[PDB]
Amino acid sequence: KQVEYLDLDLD
Amino acid sequence: RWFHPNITGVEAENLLLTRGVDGSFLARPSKSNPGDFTLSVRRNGAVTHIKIQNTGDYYDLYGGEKFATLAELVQYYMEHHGQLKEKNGDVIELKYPLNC
Repeated sequence: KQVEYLDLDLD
Repeated sequence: RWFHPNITGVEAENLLLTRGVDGSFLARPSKSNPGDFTLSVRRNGAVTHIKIQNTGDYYDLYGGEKFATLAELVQYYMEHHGQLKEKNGDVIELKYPLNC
């Protein structure tokens, strides 16, 4: 039910 | 417009998969962080979800450029398709706002 979240590379 | 105040993460996936194309995206309230917002983006036929940090002093994606408003954050990433990368790395493009 709970959805997918990404690991971001932003800095 | 691109902001959907009344939908869940699952509902956001259903919308994008049925009414969107690859590159379609929307913003919605966050479940894990009540009071916050989250970007739901479609790419490669699947829906991905990006957390939006609201510190009270700015908006960002827990990293990267800082913004005064949610709308400007969205505007920026629509104009800079190469700026939002996962650490895979793969780019996540906010192309087409899915209107409410």
